[PDB]
Amino acid sequence: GFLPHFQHFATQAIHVGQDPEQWTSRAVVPPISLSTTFKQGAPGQHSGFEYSRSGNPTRNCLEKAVAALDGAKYCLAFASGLAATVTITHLLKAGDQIICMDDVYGGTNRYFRQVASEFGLKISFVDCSKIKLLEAAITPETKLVWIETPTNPTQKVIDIEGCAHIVHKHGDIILVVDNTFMSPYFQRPLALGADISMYSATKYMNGHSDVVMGLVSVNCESLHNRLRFLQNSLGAVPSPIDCYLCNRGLKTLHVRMEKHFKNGMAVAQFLESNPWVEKVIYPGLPSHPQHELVKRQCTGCTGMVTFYIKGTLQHAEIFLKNLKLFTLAESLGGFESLAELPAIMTHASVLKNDRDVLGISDTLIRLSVGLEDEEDLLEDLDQALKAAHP
Amino acid sequence: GFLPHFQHFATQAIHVGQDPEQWTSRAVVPPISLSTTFKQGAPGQHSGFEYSRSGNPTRNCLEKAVAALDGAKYCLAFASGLAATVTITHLLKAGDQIICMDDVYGGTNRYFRQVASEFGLKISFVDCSKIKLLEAAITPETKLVWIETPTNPTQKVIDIEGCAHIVHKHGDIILVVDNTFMSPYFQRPLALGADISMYSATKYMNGHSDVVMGLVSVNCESLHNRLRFLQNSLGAVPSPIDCYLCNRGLKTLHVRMEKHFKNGMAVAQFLESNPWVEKVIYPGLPSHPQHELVKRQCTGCTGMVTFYIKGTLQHAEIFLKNLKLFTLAESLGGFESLAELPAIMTHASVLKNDRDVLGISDTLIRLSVGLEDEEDLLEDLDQALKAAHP
Amino acid sequence: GFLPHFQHFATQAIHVGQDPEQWTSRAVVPPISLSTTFKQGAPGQHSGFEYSRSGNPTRNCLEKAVAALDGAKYCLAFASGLAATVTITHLLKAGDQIICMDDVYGGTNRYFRQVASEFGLKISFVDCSKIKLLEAAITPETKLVWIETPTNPTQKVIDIEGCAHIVHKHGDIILVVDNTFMSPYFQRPLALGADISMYSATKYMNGHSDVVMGLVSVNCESLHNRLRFLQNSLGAVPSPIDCYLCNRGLKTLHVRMEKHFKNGMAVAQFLESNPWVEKVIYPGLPSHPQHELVKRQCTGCTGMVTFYIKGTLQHAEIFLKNLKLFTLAESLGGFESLAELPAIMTHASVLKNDRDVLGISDTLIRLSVGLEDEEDLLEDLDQALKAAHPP
Amino acid sequence: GFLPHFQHFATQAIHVGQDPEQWTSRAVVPPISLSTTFKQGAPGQHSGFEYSRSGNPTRNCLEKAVAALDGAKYCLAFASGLAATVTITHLLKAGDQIICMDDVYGGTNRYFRQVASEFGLKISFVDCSKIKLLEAAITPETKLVWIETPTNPTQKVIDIEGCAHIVHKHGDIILVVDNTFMSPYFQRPLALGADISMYSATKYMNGHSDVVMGLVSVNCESLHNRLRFLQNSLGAVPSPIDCYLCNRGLKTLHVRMEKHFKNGMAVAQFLESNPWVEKVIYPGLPSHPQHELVKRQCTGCTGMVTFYIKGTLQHAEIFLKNLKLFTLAESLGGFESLAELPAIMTHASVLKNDRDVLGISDTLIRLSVGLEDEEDLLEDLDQALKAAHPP
Ligand SMILES: Cc1ncc(COP(=O)(O)O)c(C/N=C(\C=C\OCCN)C(=O)O)c1O
Ligand SMILES: Cc1ncc(COP(=O)(O)O)c(C/N=C(\C=C\OCCN)C(=O)O)c1O
Ligand SMILES: Cc1ncc(COP(=O)(O)O)c(C/N=C(\C=C\OCCN)C(=O)O)c1O
Ligand SMILES: Cc1ncc(COP(=O)(O)O)c(C/N=C(\C=C\OCCN)C(=O)O)c1O
Repeated sequence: GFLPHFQHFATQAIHVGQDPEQWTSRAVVPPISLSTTFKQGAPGQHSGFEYSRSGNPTRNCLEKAVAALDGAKYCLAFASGLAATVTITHLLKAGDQIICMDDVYGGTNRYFRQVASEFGLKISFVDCSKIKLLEAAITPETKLVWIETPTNPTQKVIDIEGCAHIVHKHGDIILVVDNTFMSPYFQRPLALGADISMYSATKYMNGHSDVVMGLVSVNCESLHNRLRFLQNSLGAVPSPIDCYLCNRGLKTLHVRMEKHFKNGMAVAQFLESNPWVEKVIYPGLPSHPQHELVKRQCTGCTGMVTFYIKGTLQHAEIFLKNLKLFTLAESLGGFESLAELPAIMTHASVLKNDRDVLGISDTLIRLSVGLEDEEDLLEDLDQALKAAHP
Repeated sequence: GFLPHFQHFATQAIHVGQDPEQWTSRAVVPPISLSTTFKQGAPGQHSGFEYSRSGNPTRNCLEKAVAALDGAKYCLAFASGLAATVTITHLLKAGDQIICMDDVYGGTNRYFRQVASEFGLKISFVDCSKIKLLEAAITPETKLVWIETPTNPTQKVIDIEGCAHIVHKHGDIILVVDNTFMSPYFQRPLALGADISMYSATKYMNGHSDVVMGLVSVNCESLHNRLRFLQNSLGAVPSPIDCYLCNRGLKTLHVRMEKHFKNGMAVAQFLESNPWVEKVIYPGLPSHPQHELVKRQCTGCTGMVTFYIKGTLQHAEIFLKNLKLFTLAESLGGFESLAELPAIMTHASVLKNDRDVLGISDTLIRLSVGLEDEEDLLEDLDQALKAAHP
Repeated sequence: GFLPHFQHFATQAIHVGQDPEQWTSRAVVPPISLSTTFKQGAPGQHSGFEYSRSGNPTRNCLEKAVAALDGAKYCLAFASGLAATVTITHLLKAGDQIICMDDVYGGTNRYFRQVASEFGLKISFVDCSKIKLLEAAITPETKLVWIETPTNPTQKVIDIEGCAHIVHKHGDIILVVDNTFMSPYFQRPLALGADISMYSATKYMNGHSDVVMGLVSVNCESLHNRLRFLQNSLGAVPSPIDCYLCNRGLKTLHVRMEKHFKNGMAVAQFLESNPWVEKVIYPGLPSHPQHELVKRQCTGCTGMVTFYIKGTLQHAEIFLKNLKLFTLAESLGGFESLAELPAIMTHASVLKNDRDVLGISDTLIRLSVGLEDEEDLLEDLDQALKAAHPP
Repeated sequence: GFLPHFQHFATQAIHVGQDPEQWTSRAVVPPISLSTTFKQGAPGQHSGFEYSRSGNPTRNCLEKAVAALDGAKYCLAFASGLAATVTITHLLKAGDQIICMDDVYGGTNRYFRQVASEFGLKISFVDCSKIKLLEAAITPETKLVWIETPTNPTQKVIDIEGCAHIVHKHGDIILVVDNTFMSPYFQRPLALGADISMYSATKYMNGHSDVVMGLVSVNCESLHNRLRFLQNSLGAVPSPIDCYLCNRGLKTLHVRMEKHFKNGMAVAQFLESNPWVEKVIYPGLPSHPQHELVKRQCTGCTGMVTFYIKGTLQHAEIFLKNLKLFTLAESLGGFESLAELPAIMTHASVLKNDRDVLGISDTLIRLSVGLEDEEDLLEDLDQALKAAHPP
C-alpha cells in the first residue's frame, strides 16, 4: 500500500538538463565547464553566463535535473548539505525564530544551536512528529520550520502534509523538508506541501561517496529569487566537476534506490529476528510506529536502518569492530555499506540531555545498507553480533 | 626599490604539502581524494580523517602549501572568496561592528551592506588609505577591520603595518587583508601585522581561470580554532578536485607573477603616455600616489591596471568592443588578458552614489593583464583606443 | 532456464580493489592518483610504483575489480576497446594467422583487414557461430581466434565452450571473447574456456557514456606477462581519472544490467509483435536462432536489440528521425537509450559487399536500450514506427 | 647567440584553440567534454563530432594549440609518448626499414628492438650526430628515421637540417624529431626540415607530472591523413580530461621553460666546477661538444642536466639517496626537480652492451632541474655530493 511510483522519474533523471542541443558539439553528456568567466559582447548586457559562482552550464544542468525529480520549478546547488542549510537560514533576519525538528543531523543541530543563534535568531527544537506540539510552538516571530523525515538517526516520521497545513495556516512561514534519507525517488515534499525540498546530496542523490554537496528545490517565485541571490552572494557553491559527478550519480538513482530498499528491508527483518538485537527502527517494517504514515507519503523506503544492540557500549563497540563487509565510518547513502555509533560519532555534537531524551544512547547503531549482495550483508551482521555476545 | 623577494618561496610553493612519504605509493604529486568518508578503527577516536567536509588529504595539502606561502601557521580553504568572507564574518556575534575599506570588490560591499547587516552586525565603510580616518571610526564595538590593498578597482593602497598598529592598539580587533590582487609572492600581510591574509583564490593563486575558491591564512591559535570550527560547521568547502587544480596552479605562481609584473608595468607605462587615456592607476608607476609605500610593503606589482579613457561611456564601450586579444569578461588574475567596465559589470552591485564618491565612473576601465606577448598586448590596446577615438 | 547469477558479483564490484587499508587516509573510495612518477628508495629494484604508464594505484585498483568480475586472476586496462585489440594482436609475429568472427564491430574488422594485415599477419574472417567452420578454418599458423558474441550488430551467438575445445585441441591458439555486449554480469568467457575476456569498457562496463576505455582479463600466467609487457611497451594506457570513473561505473553494473535486461526484453517483445517490423534479433527471445545456447552460457540478456524495419532505407530514416526519446548516435551500453543505422554509421567501415553477405542492410537498425521508464521507451518506438508506416 | 625567440609564442599558447565563440556559453576556458558520443541530425550527418575516439572538442582544442606552437598545420594527441611512437610506426609495412638514433629513451629502444622488429620491420640503430653515418645506413627499404635531439640520456645533439637534407635526398623517407627534451618553445624541428615533430607530452609540454600523453605535429597533407586514420583506427587516444590538463599546462610553458633554462644553467655550471663530478653534459655549456649547433638550431636550453659522478655505482646511489629537494624518481620536465640513474632505471630496457657503447654507465646521473629556488637546488646537490664524497 505504498504511494505509486512517480511517473517518468527515470526518464527525467536521465534526460532533463541533458539536451544535446545546448552544446555546439551536440554531446549526449553535458561537458564539464570549469571556466570562471565568459566572454561578453557588450558591458552590462544580460545575455548569457558571466561568472561561474553566479551561474555556469554544468551546475545549471544539474539544477534542472534535480528540480524535475523533486517536481520543482527550480533548484539551487551548494557546496554541502550544511551550506545549503546556512544559505536557507540567511533568508531570515535578526529577531526571527526558527523551529527545528528535535531529532536531526548533529551538524544541523550544532549549526542552529551554536552559530545561527549568535546572530539574533531564536532556535526552538520541537518534536514535530506530534503535529499539535508544532502548532503550540509557532509564534509571530516564527519564519522557518526545519524538519527531517525520517529523522537522523532515530528515524521519527513526520506527517509532511499535516505539518504544511499547520505551518501555512497563519503568517509567512517557510517549511523545509530535508529529504536526504529518502531521496526524491521515494518522497516528494513539495508535492506534500513543503516550501523547500533540501538534500545533503552527499548521500543518496550522488550515491557514490565521492561528492560533498547540498541541493535546494523550490516552487515559490519570490522564495527562489531570495535563495538565488544568496547562492551568488554568500558563494557557498559547488565545483562544476562535482556538479557533473552528482548529475552522473543521478542517472542511476532509481535503480540504486530500489536495491537500497530491497537490501535495507532484508537487513531490518534480519535484525528484528535476531536474539542479540533489542529493537529495530525501519520505516518499511510494520513495527515502525509510523509505518502506515510512511506508506501514505512515500513510494518505498531506503537503506537506512537503525537498531539498538543488546548489552552496553562495549557490546556496541565489539559489534562494530567485527564487521568485515560493512565499514565503520560516518556518512550514508553510498553504494558501500556503512555502520556507525551516532552518540559517539555523527551526533556527538548533540547535547547529552537531548541525546537521552531522543534515545540516542550508547547502544543505538545506524546502518546505511549499500548495494552489495544481500547474503553477504546478512552474514556480516550475523557474525559481528555473535562476536559481540560470546 | 621594492622589498626583497621572500626567500625559498618557489621551493615552498612546489614542495610544502607535497611530501611523497604521505602516500603509500610515494606519489610525487598528491592523489585527488574524493572519498566523502574514511574507515575508523574504533568508534569516536580522532587519529585520522573522518569526513571530507571536516578535512581531507587533498584540501589539507593545499592549505599547508598556502599557509607556507603566506608565512602562516595555518590556512583554511573555502568554496569561493565570498564564502571565505562569509565564514570570517561568522567569527563575530550580534552587536559587533565591522569597518570595511570603502573601495572593495562589489560582492564584498554587497555582502556586508545587504546581508551581514541584517543579522545584528553594524557595517561602516571607511577610507582606510587615510589612517587618520580608520583611527576615528573605531568604536568599542568594532571587532573586525576588512581591507583590500590595492583596492578593487581604484587601487588605493593601504599601509598594512600602520593600520595593524592602529587597530591592535585598541582592544581585540581582527585585521583582515584581502590579498587577492597582490598574491603572497608580492605581499605578505601577516608579516606586516595583519591577523588574516585572505584570498579569492579564483584569481592569481589558482591563476588559470578554472577554479572558484577562497583561502584564509592565519597565525593566532584561537583565531584558527574558531575559523576551523566554522569551516566544518558552515560547510562552505571546496571540492577536493578544485583543491588539486589550485595546488597545481600554485606550482607556477612565482613565474606567472613575475610575468604579470613585466606585462602589467609595460601596459601601465603605455597607457599613461597614450593620448586617449586621462589617468592610469598602477602601483608600480611613480604617478601612483602610494608608489613609495608600495615599494616599502611589496616585493613587486601585478597585472591589474586601472585607467580612465578620455571621453564618455560610449568611448569606453567602443574601446572594449574593439579589443581582439584582451577579452571583455569579468574576473582577473588568469593567464589570459581580461578587460571590463566595473561600474556596469563587477561593481554594479555598488550603489551608484558610492561609485561616484569612489570615482568608479563610466570611463573607469580595469585590465587584468595576462601572460601573452607584450607587443601583442600593447598593439591590441593601441588599435582599440584608436577605434574609440578615430 | 538461464545459468544462475554469479555469486558475490555486487559485493566484489563494490569492494574488490577498494580496501581502505591501502591508503594512509583509510579512504573508503580510492583516491585518483594522477602522478606520473613516484619517489624510489631503491634504484634498480622494482618494489614500488615507478611510472604511471607502467602501473599506478587508480588503474591497478580498477584492474583488480574487473578481474574479479570476470573470475580472472589478472586484468589490464587500455585507452579504448580498439587499443585493447591492437595490444592483444601484438602478442603475435609476422607469419601468424588470425581468425576473426565474420560479424564484428566495424573498427575491429577494419583494423585486422587494413592494418594488421600489412605487418605479416594473415587474416581470415569465419562464421564461428558454426563450430565446424572454425574447425575447418584452423591452419598450423593460426595463433589467435577473435570472437564477439553476440556479434555487433547482427547478434549471432557463438558457443564459447565449443570453440574453446576446438581451438585448444590444436594447441597454442589464443581464444579471445570480446564480451562488450553482455558484460561480465551476464557472461563469463573465461569460465567457458576462453583465454581472454575483452571489453570496450566504453560501453556497459563504465556505462555512463563518458569514458573511452578497453579492458582485457586473463588467467594464464605466461599470457598475462606478455600482455603486461605490451601494456607498458606500447603505452596505449588509460588516464587514471578515466580509470576512476570506470571503476565508479562498475559499482552500479549489477543494478544497471538488470534494468537493461528488463527494458531490452520489453522493447524486443514489443518490436517482434509490431506489424511494421520485419524481424527482431534478441538473444532473450525464443525466436532467436541461438536462444537455447544463450540460456546455456549466459545468466541473462542486455539492452542491445537489433531489428529490420519493413520497407526501405527511407522508412528506417523516417523512423529514426521521429524518435523523441531514443537518441540517434553511435555507441551503446550507457544509461541513455540510443538508436543507429549500422550500414551508414558504426559499420560504414565494413566493405559494402561484406555488409551484404552479413545482412547489415539499409533496414537493419540497432538499439541500445537504456534505463529510462519502460512505458516511455515503448511509446517512443510505437509512434516512430507509425510515422514511418512502411508497406 | 641563440636563435631569436619564436614570435607570438605566448599569445598562441594561451589563445589558439581557445576561442570563446566555439561554445554556446562563450566560456573563456574550453569545457571538458567527456561524452563518448554525440547526437546526429540524421544517419551519418553529424554536427562535427561522431564519437570521442575519432575526435572530441577538448582534444581538438589541444591539438590546434600544439600545432601552432610547433608552427605546424596539424597535430594529433595520443595516450602516451610510446603510443605516439607506435602509431607513427604503423605508417610503415612489412619489409620497411627504420633507422633510430643510437641513443634514445629506453622504451623507444625496446619498442623498435623487441616489438616492431617482430612484424617484418628492419631496425638499425645509428649515431646520427655523425651525418655520414646516417647516410651510409640508408637503404632502398628505409622509410623512417627516428631521432631525439638532445638524446635521452647522453644528450648528443643532431643537426636536424643537415639530416633532413640527407634523408630527403634519398627519396620518400619520413624524418621524425622527438622534441620532448626541448619543447617547441626552444626548438622547432618542422622549421628545420623534419616531417614530424613528436613529444612525450608527459614531460615539459604538460609540465606538471600529472598527465601521461603523446603529441605528433605534422605539415604534410598525406602524412596527416595517414596518421589521423591510425589515431582513430588504433585508438591509442588520450582522455579528454588529460587533454584539458595538458592544454592548461601549455599556458605556462613559456614562463616555465625560461625558468628551467636559468636553473638548469646554474646547476650545470655548479656541477662542472665541483670536485666530486667527473664530467658534465649540458647543451648550454661551452664544454658540450655540440654547443655551437645547439645555439644555431635552438632559442635556449632546458632543465635536463646529465653528469658523471666520480667513483662507482655505490657513490652514485649514495648521492641520489641523500638528495633532500631533488626527488629520486623517473620521468622529467615537471615543476619539481628529479634525479635518476638511467642504466638501472629508465634505460635498463637498453641492452647492457648497447649501454656501454653509448656511455650509459653506472655513474651517469640524469637531473631534471625544476622550478624551485636556485640556491636551494644548488645547496641540495652540494650536500648530497659531500655525502657520497668519491675520489
Ligand atoms: C539528514 C542530513 N542533512 C544534512 C546533512 C549535512 O550534509 P553535508 O553538509 O554533510 O553534505 C547530513 C549529514 N549527515 C551525516 C554526515 C556526517 O558527517 C560527519 C560529521 N558529523 C551523517 O553521517 O549522518 C544529514 O544526514
Ligand atoms: C578582491 C576580491 N575579493 C574577493 C572576491 C570574491 O571572490 P570569489 O567569491 O569570486 O572567489 C573578489 C571577486 N572579484 C571579481 C569577481 C567578479 O565576478 C562576479 C560578479 N561581480 C572581480 O572580477 O572583480 C575580489 O576581486
Ligand atoms: C563489440 C565492440 N568491441 C570493441 C569496440 C571498440 O571499442 P572502442 O575502441 O570504441 O572503445 C566496439 C566499438 N563499438 C561501437 C563504436 C562506435 O564508434 C564510432 C565509430 N564507428 C559501436 O557503437 O558499435 C565494439 O562494439
Ligand atoms: C625523449 C622521450 N621520448 C618518449 C618517451 C616516452 O613517453 P611516455 O610513453 O613515457 O609518455 C620518453 C619517456 N621518458 C622517460 C620515461 C620514464 O618512464 C619509466 C620507464 N622508463 C624518462 O624518464 O626518461 C622520453 O624521454
